Amino acid sequence: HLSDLLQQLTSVNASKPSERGLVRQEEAEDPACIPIFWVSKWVDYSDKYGLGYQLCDNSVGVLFNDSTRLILYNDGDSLQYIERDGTESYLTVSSHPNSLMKKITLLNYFRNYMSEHLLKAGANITPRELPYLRTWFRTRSAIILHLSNGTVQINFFQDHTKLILCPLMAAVTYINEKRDFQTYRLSLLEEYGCCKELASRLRYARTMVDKLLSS
Repeated sequence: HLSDLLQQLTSVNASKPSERGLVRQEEAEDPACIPIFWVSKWVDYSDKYGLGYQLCDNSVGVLFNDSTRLILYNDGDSLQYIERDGTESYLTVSSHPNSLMKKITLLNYFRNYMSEHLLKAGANITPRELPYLRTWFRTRSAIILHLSNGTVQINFFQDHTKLILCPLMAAVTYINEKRDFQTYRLSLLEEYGCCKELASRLRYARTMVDKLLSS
């Protein structure tokens, strides 16, 4: 899915989408393609444990420093443990192995923090009709998050803009400075252009996706 994403982005960036005689970004807006999942909160505690996050359906997840993941579903009981090599086990809180009690405890600590203390990104948006965090890194400018369903999210720290890239829909959601959420089909930005702000963010995305590919 990453290879596809990189190709979609390269293709948009090659068409010089901000350099058209008239840019019609609004023509590319596609509400069909609004994603199902995105990361609405996150906490990096990789100094000790890992990266905690919440997805827009209120499921919570941790990627542990040992590259394993534990996910609590929005029902508050179902878990999925994903091992370093991707192997999945389905469990519950009411009846878990004791071997996972540490990780479930940690999971509850992230859950309570995120619930007590953080704002839900895209909270006004209805997603369209569960993945885990494959990986993440932070640059000086942003945090990049790569989900197991192929989605890449990027959150830029200074201005608080976010991009959500989905290679399945070949679509991008931009959350701008005023907290407006607009979703675009990549093939139509290729046709009708976009503003320099979005075009700049997409050039950066292209770059971050080639970092994800060499790791």
